[PDB]
Amino acid sequence: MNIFEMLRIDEGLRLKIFKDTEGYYTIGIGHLLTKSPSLNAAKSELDKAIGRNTNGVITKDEAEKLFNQDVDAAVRGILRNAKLKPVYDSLDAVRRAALINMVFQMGETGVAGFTNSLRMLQQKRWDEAAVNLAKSRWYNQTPNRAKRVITTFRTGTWDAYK
Repeated sequence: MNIFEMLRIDEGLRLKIFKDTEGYYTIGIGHLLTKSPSLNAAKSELDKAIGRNTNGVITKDEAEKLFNQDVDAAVRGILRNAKLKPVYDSLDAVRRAALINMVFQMGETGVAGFTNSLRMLQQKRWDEAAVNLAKSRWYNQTPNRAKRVITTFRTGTWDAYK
């Protein structure tokens, strides 16, 4: 198991524009296009992202390309954030992936806001961090995915993804 396989499990793959769990236009492996209600706006973002006139449909190879960029962007976001980087540096590789997963889903600024959870992770109080993380809109709106990510922080294993 690795962060790419983990996020493939959590995000799935669809090659046509659809709406994500929040109602936002999305494509590929959880690539958010826009928060705009306008499908036309979403299609324009897609065309810009891919570099061709797509009319809402991409190939698997194109999906995987956006995905590579998005995972890269999540790590880059963590390493450039003064709140996330110390926590990331303090973690083992498995828990690092859990943090990348959260940032992929909610963005750098969102995760950076989890001030008390981040401190517990930094302190390596895994059960306590896990309890704190579940007290969130994140957990309530996507509880099965949040449970997998939280279990990964709690245990430092891939048990929730096997």
